[PDB]
Amino acid sequence: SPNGLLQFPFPRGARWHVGGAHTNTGSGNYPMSSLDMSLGGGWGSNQSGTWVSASAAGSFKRHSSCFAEVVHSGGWSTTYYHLMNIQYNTGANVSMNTAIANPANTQAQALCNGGSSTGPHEHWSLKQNGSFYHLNGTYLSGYRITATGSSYDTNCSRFYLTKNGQNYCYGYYTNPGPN
Ligand SMILES: [Cl-]
Ligand SMILES: [Zn+2]
Repeated sequence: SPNGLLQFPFPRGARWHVGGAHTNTGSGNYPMSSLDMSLGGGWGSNQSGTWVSASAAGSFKRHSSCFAEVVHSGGWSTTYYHLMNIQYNTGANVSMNTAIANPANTQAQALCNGGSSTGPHEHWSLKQNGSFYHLNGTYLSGYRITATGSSYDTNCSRFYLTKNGQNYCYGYYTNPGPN
């Protein structure tokens, strides 16, 4: 995703935790399409005010009660997994920063289509032409992503976000919007 196309998939102005890039399944080192993002709280916590947000405007796909996709321009799409309280149905037009769901606050709901999770979060992925895309060299909220390690690697020489020449390791990020 080129610089300016996508914002972080959480509210503009909010400050959420961003983990290391990983493949969709969490094993291997390619394509590292995915990032886990959360605000806080474990299983059972109140996530009803924690709003997973559309990375860009596009067309909504509600795959299940825990899994959504937004189809953007240019063959790009973003996907959002481990959800509850999805706010749109398939075919809806959503905007950049539209609140689309909460992170599922129970494991059974978070894993409604399989997988594993240690706690409430969104598993966000970038796709191009319907295939998982490798995040190295892509942009998110104006940060250039470097991802050259294995899944979930947070070593700050192999996973970091770069903006205005400064590198930033994994951790909490305030969402400025797409730039
Ligand atoms: Cl709708
Ligand atoms: Zn994940």
